[PDB]
Amino acid sequence: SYCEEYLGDLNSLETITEAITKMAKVASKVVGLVNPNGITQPRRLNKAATGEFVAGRVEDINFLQLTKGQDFTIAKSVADAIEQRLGWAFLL
Amino acid sequence: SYCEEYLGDLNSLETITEAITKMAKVASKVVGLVNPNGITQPRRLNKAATGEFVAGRVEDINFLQLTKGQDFTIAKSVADAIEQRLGWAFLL
Amino acid sequence: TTPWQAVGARCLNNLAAKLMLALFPQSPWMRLTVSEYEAKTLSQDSEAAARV
Repeated sequence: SYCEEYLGDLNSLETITEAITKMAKVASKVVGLVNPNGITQPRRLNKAATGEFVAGRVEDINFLQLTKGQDFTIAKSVADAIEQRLGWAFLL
Repeated sequence: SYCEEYLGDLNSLETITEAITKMAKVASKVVGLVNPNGITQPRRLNKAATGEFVAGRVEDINFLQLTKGQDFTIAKSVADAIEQRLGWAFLL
Repeated sequence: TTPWQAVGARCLNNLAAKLMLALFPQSPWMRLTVSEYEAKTLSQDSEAAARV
């Protein structure tokens, strides 16, 4: 067949794309983090109303986040290069 | 049928748009935080009129906010790519 | 099950379309020719090859 000669490229593209996709469903989950050596209590922030004054500080609350550095651009650019290479052989 | 080849893409997109919308519905609630080791009192701010002098400091009042960092652009960028990939196949 | 990428389908469909567009056109793709110099050694007029 004619597709025999281009199997490794398709396999590599699939391998990279799976990880790129699955690293986006982990960054869509919300989890707060309250400092235990402080003075604010999570029971007051949950029973309030749409506009109210409660007691606490803003330094004791922060949110978990994914801090992967320059490990997104590299994979993305390699994937685009592979796709552009495959595009020239099938007359796209 | 012909729509059965692309079920995975739709199921992937519908799991990210929901989270993006829920975040926006959560980030529109007002909660004010008053530091309890200070000198200002919410009872004077609440019963005042427009254009009136009261007593306090502006260093004891702050608001609660969602502080997720680069966890919004990644999801937006991936969801943007899936849409174009699904639109290349139905002749839009 | 749906593969993680959608680059193969486009390429395969495009190539399958173009190959058939080139191979089988609407106009005929045959000629059914007759040898030359054999009309010449047999004909007696200047309007024989055209009629054949």
